[PDB]
Amino acid sequence: LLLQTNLINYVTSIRPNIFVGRAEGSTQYGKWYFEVMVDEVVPFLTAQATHLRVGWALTEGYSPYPGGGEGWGGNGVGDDLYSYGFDGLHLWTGHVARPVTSPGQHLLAPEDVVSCCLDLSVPSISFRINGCPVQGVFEAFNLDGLFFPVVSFSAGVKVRFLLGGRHGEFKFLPPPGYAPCHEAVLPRERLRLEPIKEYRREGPRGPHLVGPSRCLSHTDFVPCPVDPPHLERIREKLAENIHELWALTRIEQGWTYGPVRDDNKRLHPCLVNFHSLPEPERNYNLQMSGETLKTLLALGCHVGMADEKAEDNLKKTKLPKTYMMSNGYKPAPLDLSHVRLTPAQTTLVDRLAENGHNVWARDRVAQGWSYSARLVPYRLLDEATKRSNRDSLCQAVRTLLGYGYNIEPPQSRWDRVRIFRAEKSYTVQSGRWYFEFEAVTTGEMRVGWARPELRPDVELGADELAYVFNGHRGQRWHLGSEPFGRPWQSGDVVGCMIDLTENTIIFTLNGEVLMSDSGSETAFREIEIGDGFLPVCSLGPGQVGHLNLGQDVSSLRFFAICGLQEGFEPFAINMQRPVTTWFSKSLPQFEPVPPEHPHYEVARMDGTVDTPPCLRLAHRTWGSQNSLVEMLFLRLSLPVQFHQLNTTTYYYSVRVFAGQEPSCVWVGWVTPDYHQHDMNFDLSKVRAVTVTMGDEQGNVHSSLKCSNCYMVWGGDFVSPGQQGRISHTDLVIGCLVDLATGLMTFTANGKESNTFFQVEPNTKLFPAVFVLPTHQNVIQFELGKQKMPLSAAMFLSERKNPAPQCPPRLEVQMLMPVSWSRMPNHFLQVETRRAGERLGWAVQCQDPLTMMALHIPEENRC
Amino acid sequence: RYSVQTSLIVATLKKMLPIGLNMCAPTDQDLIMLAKTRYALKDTDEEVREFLQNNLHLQGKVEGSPSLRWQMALYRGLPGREEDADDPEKIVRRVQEVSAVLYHLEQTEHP
Amino acid sequence: GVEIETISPGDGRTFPKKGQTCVVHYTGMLQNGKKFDSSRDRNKPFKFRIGKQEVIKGFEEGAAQMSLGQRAKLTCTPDVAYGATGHPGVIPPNATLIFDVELLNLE
Repeated sequence: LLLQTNLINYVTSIRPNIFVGRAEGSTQYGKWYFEVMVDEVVPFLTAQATHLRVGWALTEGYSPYPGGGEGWGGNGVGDDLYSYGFDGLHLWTGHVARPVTSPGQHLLAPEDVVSCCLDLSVPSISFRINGCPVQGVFEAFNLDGLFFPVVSFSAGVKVRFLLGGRHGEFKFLPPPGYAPCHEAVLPRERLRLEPIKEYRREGPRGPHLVGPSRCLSHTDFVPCPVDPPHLERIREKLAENIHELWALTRIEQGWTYGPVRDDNKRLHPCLVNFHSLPEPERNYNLQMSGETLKTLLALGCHVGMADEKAEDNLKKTKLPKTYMMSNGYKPAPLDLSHVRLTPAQTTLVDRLAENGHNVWARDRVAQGWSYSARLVPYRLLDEATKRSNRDSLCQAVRTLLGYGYNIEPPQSRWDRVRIFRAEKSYTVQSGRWYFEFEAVTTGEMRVGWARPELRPDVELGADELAYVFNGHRGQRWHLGSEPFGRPWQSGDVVGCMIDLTENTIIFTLNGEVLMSDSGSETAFREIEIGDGFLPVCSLGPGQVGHLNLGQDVSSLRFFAICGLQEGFEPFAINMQRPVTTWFSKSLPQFEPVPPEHPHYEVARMDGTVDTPPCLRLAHRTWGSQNSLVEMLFLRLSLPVQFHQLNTTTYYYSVRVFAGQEPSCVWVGWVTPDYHQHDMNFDLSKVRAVTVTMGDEQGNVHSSLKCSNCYMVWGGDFVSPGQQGRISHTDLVIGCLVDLATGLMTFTANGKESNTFFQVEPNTKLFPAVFVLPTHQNVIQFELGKQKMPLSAAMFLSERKNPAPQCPPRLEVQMLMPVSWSRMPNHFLQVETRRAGERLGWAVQCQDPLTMMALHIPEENRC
Repeated sequence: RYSVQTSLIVATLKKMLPIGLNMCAPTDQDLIMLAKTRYALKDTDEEVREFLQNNLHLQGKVEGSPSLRWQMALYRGLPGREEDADDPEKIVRRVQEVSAVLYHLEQTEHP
Repeated sequence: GVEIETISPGDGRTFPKKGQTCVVHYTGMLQNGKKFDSSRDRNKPFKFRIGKQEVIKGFEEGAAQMSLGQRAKLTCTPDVAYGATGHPGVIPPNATLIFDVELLNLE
């Protein structure tokens, strides 16, 4: 009922470079074996034990954050429905420990081997221990995304992440057919351990701000194949030309015609003349010529008959006597050097090479699976094959162009900006202050002063409360986009001035004030004070920045213009503590609907003598703002009465004028779920949350005229995406009974068990539909036997007074995709200081860290 | 059109003003302000020369302000700014000239 | 009807005798709720004797069949631990009690 506090320890999660995912076709082997071994463990310290769970993760919106988590403490692995972990005793899937009955119920003892078996094709996940198969299997879990071998080690523990390498051997024998993280896994970058979603990475000078990294998304490993006698003659001539070209290059390299096949003698038997050309050779030569012609004509622009005069031009080069083969041919090509042009030709070459590799993977990976190195398109393999294919296609198009031719080629953002600002107590009303910022790369950066009351989910510049200056092309951003000055370079720092005496803002890059088009000290036209000013920094995806607020003389780098030359002072001259900064969190959390909102309006419309008062929605008929659907729920929670014959009650069964079969029951023991409202706006009605029932059960009512809606409970925590969120489950836990029979199952952890909205209607929706999901049935008094409504078992006081009352506390809360959060001023002081050695990337932490925080009883948040 | 911004001398003066901090102490800043207000209060160069050594208490302690320690630290501990003991003949005329030129610039800012 | 989940690491083959004194290092944990007590927070082990009551009878019978250094999850049934009345202001009535006792006495 009231607010309570407790200490807790931060949780951390490391992530390797191995990427595993599933797609609709050839993506990976699907059988990977990994092992994790622990050297040193620390017993119960401070308040709780050493939290450490191991398992797999996902990249579809899963992003742990230290400090603020789900439920109690930090969001460890397995707390949510997007990741899976195991501490060695009980499975953690949805912040609920799952008891198991397995031989060897022991904690993570020192010098122990821990492994888990993951199957990508068969939906089953099974763990393992040193000397026993771990009981417990998975079934029908999430597949889309990328699987990572994540760990959930806390402060004060040492673990070794031993996959493979110089000393990467497995103590226990791997199952057959499972890849032990080898066979050319990511042959472009070294294997390193990095935290997930870094934003406070340390540096030689100071902390470095890191934006949202751009990953490989999901289901992208599969390839993407694409689909006249004169033309045939030209194709045949080009095929013969490239044939003699590779023949002459192969002869010059030291390969001649062999008797049948001289592999040890370095002889290639394909070097034969066209007169005695083999029939299969001519067959695949014409096939590849036709394929190249089809790919060339697949574009919207044809080759075109411009002059066709150089087709008859024939030339020859030197023919040394050693270049002749046993066939008797004389491969003398023509010489051309006047075909250089724009690199659009090179782009076409690269695109053609990519298409050829895609179709080769389509017709090659589909069989064998033996000695092909698994295989990915021209985005992750080595650059040698890419360069070879590029030079082959560029010489091919050069040969084509040398014959008188002229060819010319024709969802949730997630990774968005991250607003960085200070606390609302460090406002400035009068006085000059000095601000600095260091850049590393050039991207989507916005640095400048702004109002303290910065609106979230608002682009920096398209508002009256931001005065940042965009880092892409050297243009300002304040209620529009106007050019300001020179663009950025790689490295250096960025200067930002402020003045309160006459309201002038000065921007400098490197010892020089940024000049404007007018040619004077251009400002933002005497910004009115209003409330105050506050330094606000921005960061785009895949960008690294260094915010140097300035705590010492050695911190400042240039300070050429003002700062110290004039009556300016650094922002942190005498702040003995590091300045607290508030970042922008990407986790979609909830907030009450603001009043006087021009788009949405909710009014407590009163009812009648027979209809209790309800809540309606008001929207503009014109589509002034149509972004996506609305995410709505109630205010308080609805617990399930544990134990008292029947441990679990409230049978989940919706009923809309008939008997439906939701088949989504037994969600758990307590399950403090809410009542979600998932719909859109079509006829300015959306939904009407109404409570009206007068019999021995309780149900909610919603009235709509013509729209689509989903009356399915959203659970304790909601983390949706977009596109309507139709048929998006998380997992089903299959409990093992140590046999092959099956006693009980665990069909729970359903955050959103929503089916299609067309189950009730057939063709159209002419009348109103009143969905009445009956989920409230505790007991009924036999003294009156009706003839209990809602707000009776949901509250804590009106338990034995069943009456249709609408308390002034149930307000719908619209889902804010962005929420403000404060990151701690002290992170882990080690953070893998060894950075991974050759013994298996050993990581250890020594300094503990304690943090105490609230816990709202209604919303499981810290 | 032509205005003050069209003139080059004022722009060059404004550009070169934040350059001479190597001999601009906070005590020197107070002396410059005193010289400027003396010039404003009906005084000439003769009065400035006569009163060039009249004021002595302007060199206040570094602990008198929460930000005065920073100015003293930057004025003392820098290789490019070393001033421990200098004669008054060279640390007063430059300060009063800077005060006079900034007073003239302020007066001519809004003619 | 009390379930005990012994954790095998922690060794120890010295069962507690009757009449002697042993220390505990437990932390309180309410069912489907929060933490209310913790001996680690006070940084002081709790000393009590065996066979002279002065504690919960359910807690005593749950901790009777235990060895040195072997923690477990002693779930105390509410009908005999605190009854229908309960502690007025700390423990709600008819609620189970869950503790993880740790033994570190040198005897």
